[PDB]
Amino acid sequence: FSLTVLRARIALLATAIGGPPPYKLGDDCLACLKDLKRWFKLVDDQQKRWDVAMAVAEYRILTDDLLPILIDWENKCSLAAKLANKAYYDKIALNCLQLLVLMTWPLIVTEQSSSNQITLYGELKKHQLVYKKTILSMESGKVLRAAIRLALDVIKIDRLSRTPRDNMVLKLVLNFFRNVIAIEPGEFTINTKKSMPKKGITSIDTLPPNVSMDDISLNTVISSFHKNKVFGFLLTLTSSLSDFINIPLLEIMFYFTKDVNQELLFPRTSAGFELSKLLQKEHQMRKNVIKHTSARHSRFGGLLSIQTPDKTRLTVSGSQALVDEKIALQKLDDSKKWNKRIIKKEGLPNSLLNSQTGKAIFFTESNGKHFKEFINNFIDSGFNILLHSVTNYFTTEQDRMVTLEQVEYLLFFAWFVKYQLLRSKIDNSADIKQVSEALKEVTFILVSSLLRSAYDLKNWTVTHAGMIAFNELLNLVSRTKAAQDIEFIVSRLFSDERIQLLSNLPKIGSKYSLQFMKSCIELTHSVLKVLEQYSVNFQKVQANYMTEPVIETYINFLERFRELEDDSIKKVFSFFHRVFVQAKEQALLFRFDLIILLREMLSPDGLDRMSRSRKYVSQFSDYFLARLKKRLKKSPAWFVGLLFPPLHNSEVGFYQRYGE
Amino acid sequence: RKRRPQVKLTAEKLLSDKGLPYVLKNAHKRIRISSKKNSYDNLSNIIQFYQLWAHELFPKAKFKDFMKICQTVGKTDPVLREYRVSLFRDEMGM
Amino acid sequence: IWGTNVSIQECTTNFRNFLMSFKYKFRKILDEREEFINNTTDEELYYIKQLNEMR
DNA sequence: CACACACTCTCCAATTCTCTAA
DNA sequence: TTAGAGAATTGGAGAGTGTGTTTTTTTTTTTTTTT
Repeated sequence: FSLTVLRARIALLATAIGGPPPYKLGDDCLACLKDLKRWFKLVDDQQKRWDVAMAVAEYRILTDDLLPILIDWENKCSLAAKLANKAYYDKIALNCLQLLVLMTWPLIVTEQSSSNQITLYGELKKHQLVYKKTILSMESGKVLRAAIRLALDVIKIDRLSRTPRDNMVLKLVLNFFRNVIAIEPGEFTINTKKSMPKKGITSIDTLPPNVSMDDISLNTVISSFHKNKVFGFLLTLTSSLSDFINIPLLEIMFYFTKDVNQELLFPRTSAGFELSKLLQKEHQMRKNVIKHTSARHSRFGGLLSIQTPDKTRLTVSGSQALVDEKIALQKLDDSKKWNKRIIKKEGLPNSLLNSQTGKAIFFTESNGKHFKEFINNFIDSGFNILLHSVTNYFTTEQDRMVTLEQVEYLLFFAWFVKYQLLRSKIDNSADIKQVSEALKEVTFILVSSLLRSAYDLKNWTVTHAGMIAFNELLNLVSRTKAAQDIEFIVSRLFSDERIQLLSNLPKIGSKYSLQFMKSCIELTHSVLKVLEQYSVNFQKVQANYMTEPVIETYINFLERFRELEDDSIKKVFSFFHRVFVQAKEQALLFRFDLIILLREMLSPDGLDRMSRSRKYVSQFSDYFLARLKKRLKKSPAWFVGLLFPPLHNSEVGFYQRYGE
Repeated sequence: RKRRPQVKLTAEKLLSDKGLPYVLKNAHKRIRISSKKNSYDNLSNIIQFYQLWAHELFPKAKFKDFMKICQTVGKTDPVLREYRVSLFRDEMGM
Repeated sequence: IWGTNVSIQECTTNFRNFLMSFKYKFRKILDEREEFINNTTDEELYYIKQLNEMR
């Protein structure tokens, strides 16, 4: 009975505000706006119900009433700003935007959260997408042009002349930008209280019919940003950095770039050439597929017996097996219906924290061109200044930072410092000094301390937020060394204290997500190349790398060849290639896991024949087989020792791993 | 009352007649090697021996599961390491 | 082949050596055909010509 | 009717896990 | 850090409740509109 009364009040407020067909402000509009604000605030935190927002979304208040308020105020604001009760006509938009940011606030569910919040999270996440869907498509999304008025009114006055109260207005308006663009589809929380049936989840599309994946992607957000001029707003806000406009702004312009790769920026009928190439690749893989299918129908009945050792007469069907004995053996292998158990595992805005390499958001060519220059202009305007502004705050309240701050800060830092270096690599028009300002000693030691502290608390996500920056630390050290003593103080503290941390993560993180494993291989590849120009010892750092779990975690990445790219396979294979003659530690490489992956590599079903990956790999595997034959021919026990793991006995450790 | 338990890789089963003696005997007279041929054929021929040994020794489990279980047993059970040490000591005499 | 005690390898080799080096003259003499004087239509590699036609 | 199918109700030993082991 | 003694959980066979069939429209009258 309480819920339907709440619905009655929401409907009563809906018909009290007014409507169209020009929208009309009803009597006591401010009073009803304040009443709605008070009710929503009371039910949000004081009572923790999350039901008033639901009723508002139901009456389509945000679309039918709230948006037209700002749209109707926009023309009056333009007329007043071009002509040359303004306070009453200005304060009306304040409450509307305060309501908008409150409803657009992301919803977080944890164990401490009550059942109502988790129950309504799945029913309100779709409405969250609805809000951003209707906002972006509302006549070029001009509501953001009205939003920036709620900031330029306060920022216009002198910064030293700021207001102890009006200062919260800037935070409230700024939160709206980061809230609207952080809206992403949620997860279908399957009810796992009982065993699931012989069929899985039917539909994973968490989108209401009014919401389409076309109209909610970050491409739409970036197009709306460009068409609403707010690029100038974001540039001018950063141009006047010289506190409260730093923490929100850290993620206001980061959300749409939290997971967008920089490779799509440069291509390296224009879109149709890649279309033709992809058609060629899929034609090749389909051609490889049909090599197994019989020339005739399945019911042709091709039966055979393999005269296997012991004169066995095992019967396996299939005319395909009559072509090759290997096909018959594979049909023998996959005939078994028994399988083992494979164990498996975002609380913060989804991104690298949960995005596979192929999740490249489609961009319009014009939109891509605009976004290419927008971020470059931001870097040329205020990048290092913004970093130095938050350097002081980062040095304090180390234990007072919620896990959201690390994931929203470290990813931003690493992504932009990586983008600057790749942009400088592709084109020389950008100086390295534009990113060289991040080599400050205090910033480096603080970020390293955060990375090491995240290890002991089992905060794997926060630690993965740190490796992505640690890779670019070594990359930038190399870039500023080759293109050149400031780099020494940043790249000499990893002598004894930091070697354990970098040499332990690969041995333990192999039982987690793919990206966690991908971080460590890049770390090792970068660290093996930064020190090559000075060699504290080349033969000593590599000694701690040649360990069996390290080889296991490197070879576990190779099993995903159906999705590994040229560089992903290149780094993994080059790690073993660079130690073939420089280290000569191939004895630990003698597990069957690498041999079966080599068989998969050279097989046409794996790597592409026309590409430039399988040729050098095939030649190196040809040499690998020669090494295997030479080492196996000299030890009969090594024929079966190749399968079993190595031993801890003293004499055999040098007898087998080194051959006396 | 209770189902027949599934057969697992017991230590005794690892020393079957069609096991270690068979592979040790046929290593030097089963697989031919030639670098002129494509490496894929050589690798497939090499893995053929282990696959047939696993199937005729344990037709229940597949290839990858069998090798993973064997690796875990070798890393865990020290009797396999003791046997490997004994064979290494025997081979050291020559 | 199961249930036959016949090796696939020997059958493949038999059909392979039957494909080329075979001439229609063998068929012409198999049926005791009197008009086996023809050379181009009999002594030529019939199956090789067929394979070339397919190519 | 009853034999065969599909599936909810129900249940111990092999498979995983982290406290105490070497 | 290693080979080995302790907790803790849940999938694969089986007890069991309720199903699902076989199961049919021929041939023969009677009417009605065209032929």
